[PDB]
Amino acid sequence: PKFLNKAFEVALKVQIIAGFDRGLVKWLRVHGRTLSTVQKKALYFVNRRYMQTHWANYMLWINKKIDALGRTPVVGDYTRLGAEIGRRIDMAYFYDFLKDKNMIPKYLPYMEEINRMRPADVPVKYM
Amino acid sequence: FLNKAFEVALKVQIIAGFDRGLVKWLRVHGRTLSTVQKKALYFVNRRYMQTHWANYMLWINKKIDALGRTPVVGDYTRLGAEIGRRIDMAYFYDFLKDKNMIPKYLPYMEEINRMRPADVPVKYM
Amino acid sequence: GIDWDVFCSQNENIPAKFISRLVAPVEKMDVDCSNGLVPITHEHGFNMMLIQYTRNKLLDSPGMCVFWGPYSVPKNDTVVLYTVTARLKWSEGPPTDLSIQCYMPKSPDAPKPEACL
Amino acid sequence: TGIDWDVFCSQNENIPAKFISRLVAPKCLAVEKMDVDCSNGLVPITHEHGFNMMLIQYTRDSPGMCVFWGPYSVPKNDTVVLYTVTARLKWSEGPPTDLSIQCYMPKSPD
Ligand SMILES: *[C@@H]1O[C@H](CO)[C@@H](O)[C@H](O)[C@H]1NC(C)=O
Ligand SMILES: *[C@@H]1O[C@H](CO)[C@@H](O)[C@H](O)[C@H]1NC(C)=O
Ligand SMILES: [Cl-]
Repeated sequence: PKFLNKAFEVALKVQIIAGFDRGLVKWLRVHGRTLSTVQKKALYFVNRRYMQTHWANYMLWINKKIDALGRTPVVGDYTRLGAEIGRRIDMAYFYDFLKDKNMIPKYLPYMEEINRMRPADVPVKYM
Repeated sequence: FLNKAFEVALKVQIIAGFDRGLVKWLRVHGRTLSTVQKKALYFVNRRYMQTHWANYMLWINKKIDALGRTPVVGDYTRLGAEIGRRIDMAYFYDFLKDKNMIPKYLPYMEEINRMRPADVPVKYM
Repeated sequence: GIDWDVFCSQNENIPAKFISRLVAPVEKMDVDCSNGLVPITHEHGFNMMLIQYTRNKLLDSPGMCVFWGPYSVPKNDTVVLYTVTARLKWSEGPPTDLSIQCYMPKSPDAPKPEACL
Repeated sequence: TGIDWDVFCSQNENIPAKFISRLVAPKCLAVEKMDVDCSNGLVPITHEHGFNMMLIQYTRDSPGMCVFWGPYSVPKNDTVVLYTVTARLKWSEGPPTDLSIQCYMPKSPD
């Protein structure tokens, strides 16, 4: 009763969040002086929540690539595709927008909860 | 794409129905209107038929096909009378009067108004 | 091109009025409505059309165009949006895509607790 | 109960619009499905409880890109055009919520 093997999901999520986070570190080296601690934590949450929100369309794209492989997939295929998602998305549209508009979300306990979990454990919905 | 007699039956009945609706409306709200404004509304009836001829033809073709037999002119008289009765032109009369938007009466409107309903040109899509 | 406007009503039972003038020396126009693709012929000069807010029903007027919608809109939770679009194909010219939009107020009903509670 | 959302339109085709939405609801109410009707296809979204965000592109590698429908002419105004998508939220109870997401783009040239 699984939509996707758990190992494939974990590979994807780890690589996606890692890529988003690398982008956020790069952005914070420039703009991080202006932000409070809780705002920075809120942007880390924004990375994980963005993966949550868009997981289903990510799965459309992933399923296309996997199908184009023409063979049974292995975990390495999902590691690679998750890294591709993590690199290609430019989260700075959101970081810049939220900073400039003073719209960084107020940091709440559910955000802290998501931030404390390992990326591998961030829950996602396939449908 | 329609025999001329059928087209004429349609146009005669549609314009006649629109005009009767306009008569009923004018008995109530017509006192305030100039003669040329009333003429502009008669034109509005004929032009409305022109603008909507193609979608009316979708509807008419649907009915005629539903007859399940070769149609005769009387079928088009009936269906055209139905269109002429059913369209609520009073929404337009009310709006145009209330908003002071009755179109200025122009020569092309007079030209169309002078035509026999049977001769009002229509475009088949 | 065409000089047009849509005149929206204050009541869903009163249709909107689309009024257009072609001032020029339009092959066809089609309006994408919730009850289908409605063809319109743009004669020279004045042209009119009604656009209905409420659902398609059997004894509506033949050829009626029913709005798509209602849609929720941002920054006002007390109003809804109704819309159709139209495409005009000109002689040898590029097509024109029109957005025909009307806002209607919601009924201001008091909220109620979510059933699952 | 519903979602509290807004769209933040850019005045420039090079900056995608920002869709930002928050769901404050009892945990027993969920958005079972959400779909955004874009000119390049129907893009599925999961509207989680709390904060959610999405980009909408004016023009068209990466998964999930949503491009506006349009541009559309608007009446009586020759200096702007309309870009739009719609979305449907299907809830765990009650009628669906249909959103109109609209942005006006200054017209080139006026
Ligand atoms: C929606 O909000 C706008 C501005 O906030 C207001 O002008 C308009 O009247 C509102 N609509 C309704 C139906 O109240
Ligand atoms: C066209 O719309 C813009 C806003 O999108 C507005 O500033 C401008 O005044 C409008 N022009 C006219 C003629 O109404
Ligand atoms: Cl709709």
